[PDB]
Amino acid sequence: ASAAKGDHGGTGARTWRFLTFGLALPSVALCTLNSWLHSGHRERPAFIPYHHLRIRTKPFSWGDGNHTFFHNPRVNPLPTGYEK
Amino acid sequence: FENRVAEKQKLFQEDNGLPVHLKGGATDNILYRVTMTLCLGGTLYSLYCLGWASFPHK
Amino acid sequence: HYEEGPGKNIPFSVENKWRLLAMMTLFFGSGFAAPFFIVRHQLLKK
Amino acid sequence: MFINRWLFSTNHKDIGTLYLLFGAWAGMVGTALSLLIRAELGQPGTLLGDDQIYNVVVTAHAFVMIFFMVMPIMIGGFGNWLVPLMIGAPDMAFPRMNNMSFWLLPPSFLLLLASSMVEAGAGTGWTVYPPLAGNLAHAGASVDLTIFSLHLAGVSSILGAINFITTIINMKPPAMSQYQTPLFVWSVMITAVLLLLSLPVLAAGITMLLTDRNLNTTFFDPAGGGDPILYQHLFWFFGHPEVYILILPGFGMISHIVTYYSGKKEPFGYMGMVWAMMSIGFLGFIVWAHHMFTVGMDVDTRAYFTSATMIIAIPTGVKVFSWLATLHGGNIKWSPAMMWALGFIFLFTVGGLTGIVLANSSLDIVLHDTYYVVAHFHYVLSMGAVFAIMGGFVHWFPLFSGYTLNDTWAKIHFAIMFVGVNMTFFPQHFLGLSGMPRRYSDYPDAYTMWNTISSMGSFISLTAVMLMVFIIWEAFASKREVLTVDLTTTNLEWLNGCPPPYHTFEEPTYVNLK
Amino acid sequence: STALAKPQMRGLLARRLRFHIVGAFMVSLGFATFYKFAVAEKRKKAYADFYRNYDSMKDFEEMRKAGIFQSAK
Amino acid sequence: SVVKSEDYALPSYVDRRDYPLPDVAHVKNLSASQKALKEKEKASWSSLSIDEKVELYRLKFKESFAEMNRSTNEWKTVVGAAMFFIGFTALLLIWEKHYVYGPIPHTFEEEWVAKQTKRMLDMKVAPIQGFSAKWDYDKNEWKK
Amino acid sequence: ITAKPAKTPTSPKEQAIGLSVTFLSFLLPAGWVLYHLDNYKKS
Amino acid sequence: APDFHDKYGNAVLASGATFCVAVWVYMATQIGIEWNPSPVGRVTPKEWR
Amino acid sequence: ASGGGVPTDEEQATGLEREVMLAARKGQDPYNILAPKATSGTKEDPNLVPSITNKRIVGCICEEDNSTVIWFWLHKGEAQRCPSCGTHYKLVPHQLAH
Amino acid sequence: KIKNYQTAPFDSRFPNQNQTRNCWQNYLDFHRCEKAMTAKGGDVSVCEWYRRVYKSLCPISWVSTWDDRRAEGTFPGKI
Amino acid sequence: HETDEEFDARWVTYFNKPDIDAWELRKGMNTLVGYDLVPEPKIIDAALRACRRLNDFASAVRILEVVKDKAGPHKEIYPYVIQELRPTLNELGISTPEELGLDKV
Amino acid sequence: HQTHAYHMVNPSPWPLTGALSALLMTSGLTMWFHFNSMTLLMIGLTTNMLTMYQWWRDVIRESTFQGHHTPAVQKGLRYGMILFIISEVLFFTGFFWAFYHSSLAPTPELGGCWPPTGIHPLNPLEVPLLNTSVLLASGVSITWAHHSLMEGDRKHMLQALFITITLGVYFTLLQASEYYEAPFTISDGVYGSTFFVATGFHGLHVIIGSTFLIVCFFRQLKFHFTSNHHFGFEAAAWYWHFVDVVWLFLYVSIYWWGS
Amino acid sequence: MAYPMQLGFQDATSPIMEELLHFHDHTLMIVFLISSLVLYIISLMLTTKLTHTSTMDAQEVETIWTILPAIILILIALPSLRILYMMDEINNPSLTVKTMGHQWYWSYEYTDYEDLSFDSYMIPTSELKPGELRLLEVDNRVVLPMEMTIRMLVSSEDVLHSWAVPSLGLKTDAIPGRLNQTTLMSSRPGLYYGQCSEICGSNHSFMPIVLELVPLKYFEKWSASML
Ligand code: HEA
Ligand SMILES: CCCCC/C=C/C/C=C/C/C=C\C/C=C\CCCC(=O)O[C@H](COC(=O)CCCCCCCCCCCCCCCCC)COP(=O)(O)OCCN
Ligand SMILES: CCCCCC/C=C\CCCCCCCCCC(=O)O[C@H](COC(=O)CCCCCCCCCCCCCCC)COP(=O)(O)OC[C@@H](O)CO
Ligand SMILES: CCCCCCCCCCO[C@@H]1O[C@H](CO)[C@@H](O[C@H]2O[C@H](CO)[C@@H](O)[C@H](O)[C@H]2O)[C@H](O)[C@H]1O
Ligand SMILES: CCCCCCCCCCO[C@@H]1O[C@H](CO)[C@@H](O[C@H]2O[C@H](CO)[C@@H](O)[C@H](O)[C@H]2O)[C@H](O)[C@H]1O
Ligand SMILES: C[C@H](CCC(=O)O)[C@H]1CC[C@H]2[C@@H]3[C@H](O)C[C@@H]4C[C@H](O)CC[C@]4(C)[C@H]3C[C@H](O)[C@]12C
Ligand code: CUA
Ligand SMILES: [Cu+2]
Ligand SMILES: [Mg+2]
Ligand code: NA
Ligand SMILES: [Zn+2]
Repeated sequence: ASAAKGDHGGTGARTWRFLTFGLALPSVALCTLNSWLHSGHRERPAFIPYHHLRIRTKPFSWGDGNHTFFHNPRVNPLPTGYEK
Repeated sequence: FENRVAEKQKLFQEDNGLPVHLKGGATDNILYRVTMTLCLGGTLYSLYCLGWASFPHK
Repeated sequence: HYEEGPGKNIPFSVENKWRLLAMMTLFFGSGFAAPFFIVRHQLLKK
Repeated sequence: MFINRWLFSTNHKDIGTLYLLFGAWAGMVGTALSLLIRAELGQPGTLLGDDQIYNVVVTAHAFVMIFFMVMPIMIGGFGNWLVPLMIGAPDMAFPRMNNMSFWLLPPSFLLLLASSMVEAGAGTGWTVYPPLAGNLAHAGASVDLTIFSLHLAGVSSILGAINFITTIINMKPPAMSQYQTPLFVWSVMITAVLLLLSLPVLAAGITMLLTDRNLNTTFFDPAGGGDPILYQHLFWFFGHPEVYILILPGFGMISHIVTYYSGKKEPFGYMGMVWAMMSIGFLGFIVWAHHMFTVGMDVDTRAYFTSATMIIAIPTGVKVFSWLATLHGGNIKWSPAMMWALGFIFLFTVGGLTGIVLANSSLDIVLHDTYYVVAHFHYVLSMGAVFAIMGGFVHWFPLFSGYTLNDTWAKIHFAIMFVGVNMTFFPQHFLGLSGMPRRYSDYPDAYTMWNTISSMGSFISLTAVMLMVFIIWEAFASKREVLTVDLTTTNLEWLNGCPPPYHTFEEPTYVNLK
Repeated sequence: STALAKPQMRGLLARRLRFHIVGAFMVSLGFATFYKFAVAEKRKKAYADFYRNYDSMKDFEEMRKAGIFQSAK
Repeated sequence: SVVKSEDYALPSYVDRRDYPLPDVAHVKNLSASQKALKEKEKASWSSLSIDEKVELYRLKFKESFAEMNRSTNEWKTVVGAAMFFIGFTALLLIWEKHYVYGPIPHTFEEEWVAKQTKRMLDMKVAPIQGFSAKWDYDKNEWKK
Repeated sequence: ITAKPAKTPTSPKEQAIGLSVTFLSFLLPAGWVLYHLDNYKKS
Repeated sequence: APDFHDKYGNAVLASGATFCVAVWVYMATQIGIEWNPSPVGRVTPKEWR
Repeated sequence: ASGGGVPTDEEQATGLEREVMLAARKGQDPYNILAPKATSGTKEDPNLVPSITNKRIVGCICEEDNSTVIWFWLHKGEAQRCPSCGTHYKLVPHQLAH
Repeated sequence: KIKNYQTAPFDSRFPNQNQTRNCWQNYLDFHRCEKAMTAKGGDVSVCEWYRRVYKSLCPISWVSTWDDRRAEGTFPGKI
Repeated sequence: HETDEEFDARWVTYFNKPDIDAWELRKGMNTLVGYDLVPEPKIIDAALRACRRLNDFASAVRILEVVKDKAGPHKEIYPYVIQELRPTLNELGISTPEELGLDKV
Repeated sequence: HQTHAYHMVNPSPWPLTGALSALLMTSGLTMWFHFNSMTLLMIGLTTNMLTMYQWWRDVIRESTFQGHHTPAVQKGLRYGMILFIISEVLFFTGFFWAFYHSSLAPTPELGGCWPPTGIHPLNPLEVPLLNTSVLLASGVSITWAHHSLMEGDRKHMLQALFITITLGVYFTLLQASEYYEAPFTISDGVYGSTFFVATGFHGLHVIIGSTFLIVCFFRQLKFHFTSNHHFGFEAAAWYWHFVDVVWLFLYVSIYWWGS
Repeated sequence: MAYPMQLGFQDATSPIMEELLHFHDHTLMIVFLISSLVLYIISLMLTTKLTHTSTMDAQEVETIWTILPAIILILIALPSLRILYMMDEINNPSLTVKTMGHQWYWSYEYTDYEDLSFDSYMIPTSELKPGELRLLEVDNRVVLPMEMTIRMLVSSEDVLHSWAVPSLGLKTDAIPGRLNQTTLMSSRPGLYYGQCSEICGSNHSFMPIVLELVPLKYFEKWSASML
């Protein structure tokens, strides 16, 4: 592959700055727009107490032992279902 | 900012027999003592914790 | 500088053979005894 | 001055000395554990308790002998002492990081001793397989302390490996190519590469075990879609290279010892020896599932692992025959170190050949998890690694200390050990073939005779170990100072005297390119 | 008096080696005959002889009458 | 003469059969008579006495080949001492049996073994070679 | 190897002492534990 | 001059051998160790049922 | 564009690093970074071995690609010979301020 | 038609030592067939083969656990 | 490779160099005994005459010892070599190790 | 006085304090997991940080201030860093092996399918794609920083390095948000296990890499680096590329292929 | 079962075990031959005062040292792999039996026709009847038809175990969540013993396996009586 750009002559910082502001950061800005468009809360699926999920073989070493470290009440049910 | 590397070079090259970890001056000594005290004290505490945990407390 | 030469490049003294015998006895002896006392410890528990 | 020198060291010799002392102490611990094993088995019935206390002893025996005796002595001890001297380097590349590799070991050992003191210990085998090692069948802190002990030993050796590779590649005289470095230096370099690649995989596997035990992951738990067999793959991906890690520095020392006491300037077939160690190191990464022939693997997989495992015999045979060819025409000096090396060659060969028996998966179905495997590996470890260690120790003791051993005592010690280890392990072949399982605290009555003899053997080795301590004491007690050493022209490590000054090669060697 | 004859003076080690490697080989072939005959062939024959006229039902009846079975009296 | 530790970097004397001519003479310092002998050595060796020839040899070399290559009685000490310590080991095993081991299981009682042996024969344990093969089921005895 | 005579010779008697003390340092503590096994188990 | 081995070698060999054999024989035969040898040619089988 | 502000080694290197850099500019090697090139090694044309003391270890690779290196102390005074190949070496002592 | 059932025959889909998927597949197949048959008012007797095979191969505890989970609504396989 | 005759000739020439020095004498003998052979009488003869030019009686005796040693268990070799060297031994006044009692343990 | 170019290091307490910090962190984790206490762990983390700070401080003193980093010493450090990165690659390899083992042969407990029944994977085209663009962009900006430094350009080196660090922070914040928003957890069977442990160790390495870049930023501010001698920067850049490549493998394997 | 002072394998009860014995014999000869060749050559190297200490050329002899061992390995591998693929061949079983490992006992399920299952525990030493074998007898034996191809399926409901019967050449690990298959065929009636062959905790030494091999008609009646 050769991308589709095309440079080389001298070489160095100026080219990489050109790539930083002309390709890399624009790509980030575009992906940021794409992301902040498909964002903002999806409908949570019905709770089903599947035995291969919400595993508890030992209480967690924090909280009440039953909440995952970055527990999100909206989308993370407990073994007994979504919080009240 | 200004380039003060030459000043630090003079300081750390002073012929005073000090090891590099103490050559910055009195603050090195303090930070060293804090570190070693926490390590050695912590280690004694870990041994106490072992002593406690080696016997049933049911 | 540090001491150089036979008997000086070690963290233990060999200046007196009997004191050395005691230290080596404590050193190797403690290592060999430890598992027996751990077994004793485990047996005395439950 | 004491603390500066011995706790704050940046000196390869002193750090080497620390590792030798640590390894010697660990050897006493490992020896006691092995005697408890053989006391339990020395007559039919129960001596200590059921399989829990028994397998705590067995598990600790292995971890201590491997991680705290063999690796620290060969790599930390002989590696630190000899490698910089053998390449004329002023120290290791990272002399301060080197000291941390050492100091991580007493805490690692403390964590292992904690595991055995809390709850009922970790009676898991040194393999630590789930679900037995999981939080239901081994609830409580013991297994986690074992995992953490392994993490610390792993970090120590990984940083050590980085140090040795860098030192050996970067710090030779400019005229010295890698093909002008002694074979022990090669053996350490290759061992270090094996450590660098294998230990991180173990670290991943035991970390997964840690999270299964404490964070409700299910890597190895079928209830979550996990698989106990995945753990086995990750462990043995490290575990096979590990046994080559244990023996390679031994091969390196054996090459030096055999050359030296044959009065030769060089080992037979140097480039073949380098080739053999590299081939063994490489092949050592593609064979691991020979530890898993009974887990239910596909037939073609079992055919491949059978064949790949056997192939290692080729480069290994080159080394054995090259040692024999080094002896050929030698002015043989029957020193105690030479006796250790000759014992090594024969006993390593025996254990290698029983390995070949085991490589046949069909036969391994019947021999797996029996004493035949125990016999196989004690011939390569207790009569390979240990004999190479004892050989190197008696050979280089005068370099490290500046004092001589009593050669007669050292020959007596060798004789007792040789009888003891063979009486201990040879009968275990019979026990394995006739079906005695591993990790048993008691056996059906038919197995009594061989177990009795094996246990009697272990006591003979105990006597040898006690005598070894006395022999070291006698040397330091009498203080016979070294004067002259033969063959310095081809053994650079001796050329700075005995013991060498704290700082050696402050002015580097002169080697021209021609 | 008489002069001593000139003996062979060169390659004494190599000659010793040559002679004994062949002897090491000849032993191996001599032993190969032994282990094959005393162990391997003996085993083949023992199994062939055992099964040639072996009657499994008769074997079972003897065991049954001896009272060894849970499933058969 | 007297070898010093601090001479380690200097060429040294060695007696070994594969290095017959070492880097230095055994004795470098010469007395008045020994100087005269070294001068005499510059003339015909036929004029040297046997004693003078031996003295010249012993100035140059420490031990002769016959001396340096001599066999010793060391093996007796090694083998004897090894057997003593192996013997001492049996004392430890005697102690263990007396003070550590309790009784073995009742299944090793003579009568149990006799009955167990018959039951093994009744179930034809190893009937091809190993066990029952050695019993004569016709004569009701062990095969000769 | 060559070496100087011992700077501090260890006589046969002294060796007997060093050897005995060394052996006892291994044997006595382990012996004590194994002797008292029944006491530990049945308690 | 005669060394340790010249003076004591014979005695060390003789006594070591004698002691070793004597104590192993005693240990093997006199203290109730059960070796559990083969019953073949040794044990008379007895009715068990 | 334009901006400097980054010091050079010439401006800022110090200690041993600076010594090595300055010596290299003069084609000198006081810290033994380079392999010395051999002479014919005869008694008239011996390999000249610099040293800051009165003895230095020589390693002799007698023939190209020999894996075995022959090691010996070279002392101030009369040229010495490799004990394997006999090539001559002579010590040339004195000073690091060379 | 295949009567005189002895045990589950060799299945080329599952030729190796690990037979877990064989048990699983036949359990799925039986219950999928049974659902298909009860829905269209047909005969469950046509599903019998899969039933015999999974009964032969599957540990009792697996079958029991799977049955419980189907009843609970927590069976993770598609039926 | 070179014949036995050529090997011997090179070694005779080595020791026959008029101004051979002490170092070269030792180097020659210490190298020669590394080979799988007992040196021909003509080689030893040249080495002994080198000893004479170097005023070194002791080394001449030592050379005779190493000939015996290189023969190992072949007891017939040394007496043959001494036989062949007798005219040279007589000419140079070299006593054998045996004549000097140096074969005694 | 030495006449080789290698560094004889002053006797140092940091190896011992580091080793003890390891004991404290591990016994601390044990205390936390089994005896409901964070005390040992917090002490261990503290002494570990203190050890790292003073050790690397001293390396800067030894090099920038004392001149011990000759070309030969630098070359050793190059090898050291490369070998360290290799060991880290093998560490991640273990987790990728676990992931492929579980996903290529999903067990009956999962529904015999991947992703498991009841698992709703993130959309790889949303925040995970954004994260990918972010780390790739930071690889470009760090390369700009490297060239500016070699060309002697202080201001542009600082600007490019700041941009690189900002992107590292952005990734870390995006990942933290994604962790919070994820409808599955570490306890959600082998899917959750592989996802969070693999991406979690990666996230830790991003934090480590970002910290290393921040160290370089402040050293640059203090003029430590010359246009020719700046191994700390090179090492941080190599480590940063390593972190990028691991992400690319995670993205392709776990987020995309495993969705 | 093993007998006192046994040196080798238990007598073969199955054709596959017979094959393993002959293959072991083949391999062990080679093991003996190499070990002795090495011991002999070693003693040869060490028993002469003759010396040759100059540099020795290596390449010619290294050809021998690589080629000969390679040939020997092929001579082992050929029959080894033949047996491997023989064991793997399709054989059509007449019966399927499951065994589940537990701490610390085995359970058995014969569910081809009826729901037959039971637990199998070691007979405690204090309860052995005269003539019974310490640590080996069970309360409920695994009764099986002789001279018939039987499919054994092996799993666990807790930790790892391993189901082994040495005289039949059998050892299959018992892994929870996994169903491992092996085939079994006894040439003879009788009692064939094995022991748990994966470390599984406190009573690992004490959960044995006893197979009772009888004619089909006896097996059928036993099966019916066990319902
Ligand atoms: C130093 C340690 C060491 C070494 C070097 C080896 C070397 C070898 N090992 Fe071993 N092994 C262990 C330590 C070691 N092993 C341990 C600890 C275990 C079990 C771990 C556990 O379960 O806890 C184990 C387990 C193990 C198994 C698993 C058995 C089982 O668990 O069921 C197998 C089978 O493949 C095996 C085979 C081999 C082979 C083929 C070699 C070969 O590399 C040996 C090659 C050497 C020779 C063959 C001798 C020299 C060669 C010649 C003289 C030439 C002539 C020879 C021929 C033509 C064959 N080993
Ligand atoms: C941006 C990511 C950075 C992570 C930040 C969190 C701090 C932990 C430190 C990082 C180390 C990462 C690996 C450890 C594994 C577990 C953490 C995985 C990453 C993570 O943070 O996973 C979280 C769970 O964390 C949990 O359990 C909490 C677990 C915290 C305890 C630490 C675990 C013990 C560490 C063991 C490491 C040993 C390594 C040894 C290396 C030696 C090599 C030789 C996910 O949250 P959740 O609510 O389940 O799901 C989200 C639902 N909305
Ligand atoms: C939540 C976080 C907690 C976890 C703990 C980890 C925390 C993060 C630590 C971040 C790493 C910071 C490293 C800073 C190193 C600064 C010292 C330095 O960079 O030293 C440089 C040498 O490189 C050198 O040693 C390079 C050596 C250092 C490289 C090592 C960096 C990686 C370490 C990461 C630890 C791995 C953890 C693994 C997790 C499983 C100095 O040489 P130069 O730069 O050429 O200067 C000289 C010129 O000035 C002369 O003109
Ligand atoms: C040089 C400096 C280094 C040395 C540092 C030594 C400090 C030691 C003192 C700490 O002791 C505290 O005691 C608490 C109470 O006694 C404990 O809490 C624990 O104790 C209870 C039982 O678990 C619970 O109530 C708590 O939640 C639980 O965290 C816990 O061990 C610890 O915090
Ligand atoms: C596995 C390796 C170890 C195996 C070899 C051990 C060899 C034994 C060494 C001696 O050990 C001692 O034996 C004494 C008995 O001989 C014990 O005294 C015990 O018995 C005496 C006699 O009954 C009493 O007087 C004492 O009070 C009582 O402690 C004593 O405690 C114990 O130290
Ligand atoms: C003050 C300093 C001038 C360089 C010098 O000291 O000689 C300048 C040059 C580059 C600057 C940095 C870079 O431009 C990147 C950052 C840009 C942000 O807008 C402010 C902070 C930021 C981190 C700047 C802080 C400060 O103004 C810097 C560090
Ligand atoms: Cu069940 Cu071991
Ligand atoms: Cu292996
Ligand atoms: Mg197993
Ligand atoms: Na027992
Ligand atoms: Zn040379």
